[PDB]
Amino acid sequence: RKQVSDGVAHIHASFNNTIVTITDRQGNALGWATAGGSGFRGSRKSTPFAAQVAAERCADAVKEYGIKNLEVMVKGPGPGRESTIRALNAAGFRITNITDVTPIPHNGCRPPKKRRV
Amino acid sequence: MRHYEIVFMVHPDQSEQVPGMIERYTAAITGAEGKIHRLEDWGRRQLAYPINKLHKAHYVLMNVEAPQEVIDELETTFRFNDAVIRSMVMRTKHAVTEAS
Amino acid sequence: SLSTEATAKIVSEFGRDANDTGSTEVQVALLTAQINHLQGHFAEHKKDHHSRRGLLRMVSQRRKLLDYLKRKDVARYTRLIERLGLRR
Amino acid sequence: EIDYKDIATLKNYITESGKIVPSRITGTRAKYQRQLARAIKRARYLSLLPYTDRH
Amino acid sequence: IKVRENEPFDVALRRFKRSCEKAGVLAEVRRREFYEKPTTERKRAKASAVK
RNA sequence: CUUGAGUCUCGUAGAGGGGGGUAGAAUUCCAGGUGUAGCGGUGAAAUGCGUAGAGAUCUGGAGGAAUACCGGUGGCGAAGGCGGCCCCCUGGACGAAGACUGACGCUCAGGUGCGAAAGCGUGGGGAGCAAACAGGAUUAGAUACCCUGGUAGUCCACGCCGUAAACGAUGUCGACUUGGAGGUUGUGCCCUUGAGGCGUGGCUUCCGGAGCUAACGCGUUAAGUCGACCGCCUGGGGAGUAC
Ligand SMILES: [Mg+2]
Ligand SMILES: [Mg+2]
Ligand SMILES: [Mg+2]
Ligand SMILES: [Mg+2]
Ligand SMILES: [Mg+2]
Repeated sequence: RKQVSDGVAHIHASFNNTIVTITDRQGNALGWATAGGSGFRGSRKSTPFAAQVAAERCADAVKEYGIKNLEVMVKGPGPGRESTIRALNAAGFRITNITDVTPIPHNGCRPPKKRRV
Repeated sequence: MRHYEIVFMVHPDQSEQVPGMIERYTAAITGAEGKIHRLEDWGRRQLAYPINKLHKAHYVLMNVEAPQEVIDELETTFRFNDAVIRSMVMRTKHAVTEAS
Repeated sequence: SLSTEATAKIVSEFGRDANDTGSTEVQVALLTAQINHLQGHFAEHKKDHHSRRGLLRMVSQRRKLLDYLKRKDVARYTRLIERLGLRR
Repeated sequence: EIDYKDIATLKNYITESGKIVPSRITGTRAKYQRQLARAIKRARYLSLLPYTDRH
Repeated sequence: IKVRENEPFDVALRRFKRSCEKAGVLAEVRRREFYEKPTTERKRAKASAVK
């Protein structure tokens, strides 16, 4: 509705869910879409496919924003982390620079115990 | 007295002070019978990471030979001089000269 | 450890002559140095236990050294003590 | 091979993530690797080298 | 990691990503540390590396 | 007397110790911009957090703890233990040529001191994790494992406590006893014409012969062959309990 012609694509590929938020280079959320919020839940929403079917739905918003091309901001493991890209890259959206913003602490915080079964 | 390779980078829009700072330092050092075996000046050089913004600073070298007593009086001056930013200083390792 | 200057210096002062560091009397004095000096370093910090080891070690060595002198020459022994203000 | 100023030589023992390369991948002596690796560190603290590919 | 390609051919080149970061430095920290496991479990790798 | 031990000169490497700085990565929190209906979590869930606008995203800021990579069969230390970088104060180990003292040594009941973590005192600090505790789920039950929170504590200063599978489950010091492979650091030599090669010291992994062993296994870093000194064992339970 403002025609930005281009922005950036954020992907929060978590181990349980994946979400894609397209925003102008400034960092202002233009349009977002999440796997879970796309029907399938639990086991199904945490699959690679889920990210794709969900991601494509994000473009269904940030596209009518004049957007032509965009970058890639991937962080965290889990599926879709790679899938999400192809969706956009193939959704006509001209790609450009793929970057892995995945955080990596040089040893600072102590992770939680948990997981013990 | 021992050697001390000191490299202090100063704020970009403060280059005019660079000469003043240097001249002042060398003075005190020499005054206490210090020996300067080198003195570089990487000038306004690009910065790797944005050390507190301004990805551009002004470096300089020393590698003098003054008594720990004086360098100490200096090690603090850097901290109390907004003009200058990150400051480092190694030991002797045998009077280094030229090159670099 | 010890200042090169003060080291050699303190040697000539007790050496049986010159350039004889191994000399008995010499060892004591030379040792008493870092001993009487470390006091400061130790007075401060205090929790520098690991460094204490070196002190305690060299400390006991002085004894084991003086006892010898007193055993193989009561003369020099009774002397050195004086110039170093040792023995309580 | 042992000096933060030599930002050139160090770029040889640093991947894209800024992290230094293992002594194996380089096949260099461990003795040299130590004094060397340390240079990268001190250099990184003078904005003469990147901590990572990001910042 | 950073990656920019010239000419639209669509190639991820995800190499530079997993060629260092990604998992490992992540999957390792995903859950509680080791504290003890490193000085042992981790040092038992040679028990396999030696042969 | 000089080979034991030690002193000196000169170098050698080091997460060895005390103190003070200091950088970057991330976490959480606060403020605001953008944006909208989810997020989070699991085996599923649910509690929980979201329209009072979360999550995601960007900007600024607050703070605490820990230092990815290098890093290893690695290094240092009496033991415990000790990893970013910088300086200051400081101990020990090693080789080299020699110069020197001249058996000044080894061991050691009692004694002295050092002692992981948890815990205790006083006063600080507190992000993350987390006994307790609180919900939610699982189950026949589930005072647990799993999920959502979360206090002590963890961090700090000085003091106390002295325990651990405080383990090599292997006391210390010295001497001899076939080998092979490799790591670590010192030193002598070689068209050094090379990192290349040869030696020769300290340390350290792996395989292993003789011999030792009940066997497993140990094996010049012995648990082999001997010597000096010390500690301890004398069936299992009761019991490292009572007094
Ligand atoms: Mg819990
Ligand atoms: Mg404690
Ligand atoms: Mg307490
Ligand atoms: Mg050792
Ligand atoms: Mg064997």
